[PDB]
Amino acid sequence: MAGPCYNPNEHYLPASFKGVPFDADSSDSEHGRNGAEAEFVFGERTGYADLGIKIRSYSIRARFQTNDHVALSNAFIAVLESTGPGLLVHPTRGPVMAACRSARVTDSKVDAAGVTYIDIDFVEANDTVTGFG
Amino acid sequence: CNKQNGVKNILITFTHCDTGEVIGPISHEQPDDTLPTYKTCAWTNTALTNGAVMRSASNATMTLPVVRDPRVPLAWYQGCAQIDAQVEKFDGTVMTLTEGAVTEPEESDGRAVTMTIIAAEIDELLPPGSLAA
Amino acid sequence: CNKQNGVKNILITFTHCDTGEVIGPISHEQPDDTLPTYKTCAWTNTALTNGAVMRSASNATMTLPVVRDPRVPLAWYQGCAQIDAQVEKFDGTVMTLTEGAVTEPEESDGRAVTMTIIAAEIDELLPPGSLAA
Amino acid sequence: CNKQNGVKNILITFTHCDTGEVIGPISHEQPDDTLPTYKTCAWTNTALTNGAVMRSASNATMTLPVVRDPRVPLAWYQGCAQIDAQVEKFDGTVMTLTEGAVTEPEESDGRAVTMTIIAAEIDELLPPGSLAA
Amino acid sequence: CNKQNGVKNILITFTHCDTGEVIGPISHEQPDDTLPTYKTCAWTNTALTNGAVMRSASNATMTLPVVRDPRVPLAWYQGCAQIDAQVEKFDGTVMTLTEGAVTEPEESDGRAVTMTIIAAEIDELLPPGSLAA
Amino acid sequence: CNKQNGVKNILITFTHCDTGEVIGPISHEQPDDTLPTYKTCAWTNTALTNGAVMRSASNATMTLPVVRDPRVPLAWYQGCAQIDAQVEKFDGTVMTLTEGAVTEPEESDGRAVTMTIIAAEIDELLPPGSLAA
Repeated sequence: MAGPCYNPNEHYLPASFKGVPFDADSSDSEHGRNGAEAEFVFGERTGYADLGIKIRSYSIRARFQTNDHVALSNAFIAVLESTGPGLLVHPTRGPVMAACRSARVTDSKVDAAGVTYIDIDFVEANDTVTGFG
Repeated sequence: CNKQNGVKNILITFTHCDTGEVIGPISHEQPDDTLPTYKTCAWTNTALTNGAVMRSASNATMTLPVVRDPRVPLAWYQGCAQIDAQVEKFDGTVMTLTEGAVTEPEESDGRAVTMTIIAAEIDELLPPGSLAA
Repeated sequence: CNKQNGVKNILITFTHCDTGEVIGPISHEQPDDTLPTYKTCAWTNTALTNGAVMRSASNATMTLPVVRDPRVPLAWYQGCAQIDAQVEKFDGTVMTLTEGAVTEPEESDGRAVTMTIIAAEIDELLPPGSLAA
Repeated sequence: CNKQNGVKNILITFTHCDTGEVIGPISHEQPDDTLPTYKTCAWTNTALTNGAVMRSASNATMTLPVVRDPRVPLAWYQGCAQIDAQVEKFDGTVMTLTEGAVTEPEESDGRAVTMTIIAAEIDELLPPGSLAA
Repeated sequence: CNKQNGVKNILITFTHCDTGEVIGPISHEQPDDTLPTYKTCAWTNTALTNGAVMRSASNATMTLPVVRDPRVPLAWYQGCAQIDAQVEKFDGTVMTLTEGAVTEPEESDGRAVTMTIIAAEIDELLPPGSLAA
Repeated sequence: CNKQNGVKNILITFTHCDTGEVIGPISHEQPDDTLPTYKTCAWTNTALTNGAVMRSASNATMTLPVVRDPRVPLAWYQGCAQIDAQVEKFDGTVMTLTEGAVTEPEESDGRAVTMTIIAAEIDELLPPGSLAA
């Protein structure tokens, strides 16, 4: 950001998942579009064909510093493992629906005692009817 | 006398972490001619291209060189106890700190101890007649 | 007396980011015998082989060591406020900076502050009789 | 004389690690005007963001410059033997260490040796009238 | 006097890169007791094993500390302009440089500037009686 | 005189590797006021957490600054010959080294040479009345 009048608390939304607040530390995303590039034989021309949108994906990193971090961290994992997708408040992409796909919890007792990091890997999940069309 | 630059009072309160003992504010005296230093703005700017910047968390820190009190164990002055400090300069300024922690302590000969303290925020009391609110 | 290398007037105008307050162009005095240093070309050349060069974005930088005003909080002088500075040398040169920001503040004892500022461009007013337009 | 900062007695008791012989507590003297240095807090803090910290194991160390006794091989003062040291300052403080080990020795000319010692715990004896238990 | 190590004349001819205006050859003076330095061999050697060497491109450089002319903007003395310099030593040697470029400028207080210049080739004029062609 | 810290005799015995020549134990003199430094403990310690230590191989080192003898080629004093040295201090300590090798020689003007030697072990002869066996 330009100028010294920026205020990060005013531009980044507070993260959350299924209604439980948590402290976010990073925010990424992935978008795209599925193509059908094709190159003929002995030819000097190529082609293309747009064939749908690509499924998004979000990754976040969380940090727990407060006193007695294990209880909060160990209690938040019980939410990521709950069945079904739920609302996710991405810090920059706004509220979206996603389902957790993996999570690695990092910790130590001598190298770094008193802070727990946990990486996450979300995937967009839109509800669909059950009668296949 | 207001133009004199120096330190007038130094009060420190110790709170042992393994026993909960509290020792009332004890006056202290500095070991040499150096003065304490301060950093109150808890946000750091990094230089981007074309006059823009970037904000990062950082902390508020204080460097407090004081003479060890011969009635308090040397361990307390290092990272084995909480610290609450107050420093009053000749002009009238007062800088208070609470719930501070000592970081990366270095060896001391037994009399002169230099403490690096970090806290969430440091409150400043300017002399009468300030401008900012 | 036009051959004297020195600073004559220093004017600063703070602008608190979190409250929109503005403080008039207060005057300041310098703490020691050092002088401010300037860089007004916003492009950097790197040395290639055989006399070539490479251009990089870079910024316009300033270095302003000034005595703190006892009526302004120390935080403002660090990266918690916008700055608008002007320095007038004895010979006549006047150099103005607007919308600057402080970067990587260091600890200060309460009187001496050495601000590092960056802005899009710096305007120089040469004495009468310049050659370049 | 209680305000004099200095060392009164230095006692060392070697224990050869390849023969098991023990040499009684011998007295030593200083090589120069420097003094020993101490660090008694086992755990070490580091600075996280927003006032938090991280704790790591670390150890309790010692720095003991002493003149080599002319009746003990120079190897013993290096990492080729165990050490048990005691230092009594003029004010009355006593610092005891047992089962210490020498780390990363450096070359010595045969008279002055600067030993670095690490131990699980260092016990301190304050003068009469201490406050903390 | 033919054994006095010093500089007699310094001539510079700027060429603004954004407007094409050219300022005739102006004379300059030194800021202090230092002298310029030169390197005229384009290729650079490195040490292989057993007396061999590797040859690399490199360039021909120059270091010219000179006092800023009060009738020229400070920007021109940095990456924001071209330079054509000539230095005449007391003994008679003349070093000429054309189409030079300034690299990695550093902040200057407004009087003393230490320009670093690189060019494809620097031509040297030895006093009468030279041996080499 | 037994409390004087100094060197009395230095004897060296070269052995040209390329031709098997042997030169008797010539005496030498030192170039300046510095003294040799020694390290006679083969194994080296490292600091683990909570008072433990790691033990590594290392070697036994020597440092012998001596004036070059004008009847011996300068190459021999560098890493082109074996060395067998003995140093006798004033007090009486005698330290011997055999089958040493020079490592990483540096350039010498022709008179002062500072050899760095390494050997399997160094034998020390303490004055009469030692304690350890």
